[PDB]
Formats: sequence, C-alpha cells, structure tokens
Amino acid sequence: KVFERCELARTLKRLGMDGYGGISLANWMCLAKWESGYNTRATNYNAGDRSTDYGIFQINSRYWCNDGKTPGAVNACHLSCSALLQDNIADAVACAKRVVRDPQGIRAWVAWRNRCQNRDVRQYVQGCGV
Repeated sequence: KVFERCELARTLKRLGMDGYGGISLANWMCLAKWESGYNTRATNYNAGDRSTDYGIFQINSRYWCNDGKTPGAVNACHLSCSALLQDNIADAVACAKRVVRDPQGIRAWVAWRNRCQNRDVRQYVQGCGV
C-alpha cells in the first residue's frame, strides 16, 4: 500500500508514534517519505552485504528481521521481514520503535540524517489534524 501523507500521519499517531523516544510525528513522516515514498512494499537489496531493506521504513535484514537469506544476520524485532511488507503497518511501527531504543535513536537511518535532521519538517504534518 502507498499511503497518502495525512492518512499516514494519523495512522502513525494512532499507533503511538507521536513523541515516541522524543521523536516528533513530523520526523517519522520525513523518515517514511525519504525511505519509501510511503510505500509498504518497498524493498531494496544491498548487493554489497547481501542484506535487504524492507517496507515503509526500509528496515534492514541484517539486524532487525529474519528473511533467511542474509548471512550471519540477527532478528532483534523478532519478526519475519515479510511482516514489514504488510499493508497494515502495526508491525513495522513496533519494529521502528525497537530500532530507536538503540544508541543512535532516529539517527540509525542515514536517510533521516541526510534529509530530515536540522531541517524544517513541519510540512509533513501540516493540515493532517495530528
């Protein structure tokens, strides 16, 4: 599923993402936007390390989910990577919450540092009623 901007903003809010780990909803929107264009079935194979990024938040198979084909990988979210390709994003959100409990927080996603950190992200939630 490819979410519309405001539809996703309210979806993430209902899932408890607003201010989760000190991260505003606008930051999560900016992350999803730049990671997948709000598309839950987005995937990106990384030929260099044989891992794959899954879903709306492009969560990586080396550490967060199990796809059975990433060498020496772990599964910290204790989910099948398939769970991150569902139209319903509850599992992806629970995993994204787990990701930010690590030392880096939202900085774990390099794209957030590239297109969201120290940027004006208010635009992602304006008019969404969140």
